[PDB]
Amino acid sequence: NRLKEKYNKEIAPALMTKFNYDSVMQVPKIEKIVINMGVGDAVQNAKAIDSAVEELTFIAGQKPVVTRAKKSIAGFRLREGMPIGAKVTLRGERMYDFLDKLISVSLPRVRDFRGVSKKSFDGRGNYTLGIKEQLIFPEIDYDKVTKVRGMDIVIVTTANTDEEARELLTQVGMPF
Amino acid sequence: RIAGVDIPRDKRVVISLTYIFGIGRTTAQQVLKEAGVSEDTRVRDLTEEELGKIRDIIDKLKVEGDLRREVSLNIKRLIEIGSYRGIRHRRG
Amino acid sequence: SLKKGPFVDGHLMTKIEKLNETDKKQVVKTWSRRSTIFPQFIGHTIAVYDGRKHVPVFISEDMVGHKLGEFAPTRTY
Amino acid sequence: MKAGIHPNFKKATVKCACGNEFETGSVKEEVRVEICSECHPFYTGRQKFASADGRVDRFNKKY
RNA sequence: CUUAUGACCUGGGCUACACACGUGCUACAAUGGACAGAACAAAGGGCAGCGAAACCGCGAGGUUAAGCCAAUCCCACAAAUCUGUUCUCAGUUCGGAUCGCAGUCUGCAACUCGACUGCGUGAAGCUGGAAUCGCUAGUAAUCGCGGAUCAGCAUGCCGCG
Repeated sequence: NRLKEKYNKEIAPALMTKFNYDSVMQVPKIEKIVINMGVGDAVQNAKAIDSAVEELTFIAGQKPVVTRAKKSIAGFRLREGMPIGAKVTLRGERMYDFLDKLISVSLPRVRDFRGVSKKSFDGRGNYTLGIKEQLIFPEIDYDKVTKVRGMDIVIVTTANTDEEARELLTQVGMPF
Repeated sequence: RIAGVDIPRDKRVVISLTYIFGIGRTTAQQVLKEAGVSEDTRVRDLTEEELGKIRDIIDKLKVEGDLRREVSLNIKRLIEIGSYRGIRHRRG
Repeated sequence: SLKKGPFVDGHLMTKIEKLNETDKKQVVKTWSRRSTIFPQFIGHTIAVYDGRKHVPVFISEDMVGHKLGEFAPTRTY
Repeated sequence: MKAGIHPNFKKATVKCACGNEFETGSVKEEVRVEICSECHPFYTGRQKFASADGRVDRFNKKY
């Protein structure tokens, strides 16, 4: 645990009293966290698809999916059905553990981390983190790390507005 | 790592510390003298005591994290203030 | 100059003192590109003779660490 | 959770050089770290070193 | 030509480069790189000039100042080299150019405009096309030393070992 109790006992009641909601479960909730790779180099490196798949299994036990091109493109030498990137959907204790690991290690481990972007909101109440380093937190085995292709994290919340999502994230510990 | 950047494991500490920007020959040797490691040791073969010693020494001293920003600030200042020197900088 | 003190022309310093004793005013023309910029130069839109014309330049705070020639180019292209 | 397709999740005690201990379900039984949340200066509020070195220039008129 | 093709002064240019070519210096490394110890020099200069020694500073150098109009004293403890420690075949503990900052010599002032020092990095570059250059003995190659021009400026010049 270490996050579920903290949430239910500090974020939900405080945020509910702050926003004057008419019900208990009207408080916005973090539904899921989607991690996308999107490596497009597979055209030139067929084995690159294997990369970020063995790394994602260690980042989170949930094995990623080998997403395939839904449309072909000549500018990128693409054909429909060819593998591109990777997808992972964390729902349950997995997303809580991922948030804990992130907040505890990844952000403080970054060398020049200061005032994470505030405009990363999608305008509806969802947050996205743009990672450009492949070795952010310890489960990536710096020694075995060869490529530095970062990651793309998508935080999804039931928030109907961006202000309440910002408040929820700040109270959770997102160092804006 | 000590300064957030990996260092060669099969090299001496003196030169392993030089791979950190801002920490060159003199700075690395001074840090090693302050830590009392004799400057002839492998970095893959060390203990928590002398590791944390160098860690805190670096945290107290300047680091690439600060130098990268200070140099950029100075460059942008001398470029914005006119400074035919800064004009040459912008020209490259 | 390392410890002998900063560098400035006597006539230019006297002009700047006369102009600052009451209020900063019209450009202070001078041919002394050698002069180094001081905090007193702030606010005074000094002019520098680049060889054929005077270029008025507004000296801000951060200009103290440079010379007038750094803001008065000479070569043409 | 599929059978065998995923590695075994294990509760581990994330450690820090400063002594802070954090617990998260991870593949590794233990995770050694150097800079935790509180260890990183940004989480320490106004960091002392940064708040001290962040002053603007004064033209160096000391001499 | 001449109240200007002459003369005075501030500043600029003589030092700009998508360029090409002569001459020279430095590099691409294991006959090597960095650190500890040790020896030998030959010629030339010194009066607003040369400046022992001491102190300060990693440093370039600064302060007090002996001595010398010189076979006296100084410039001025030559380096290559040798005996050790250390690294290991890599765009590297190679090279230090370009580079940001902080300083030193001088001079009213090194900003167009010197050199040198420390800090942190470090590319071009891993031997280089036709073709071409010098060298028959203390010659080739190569390591240092001193003077001219000089307030302060040499990879060039003159010579020496």
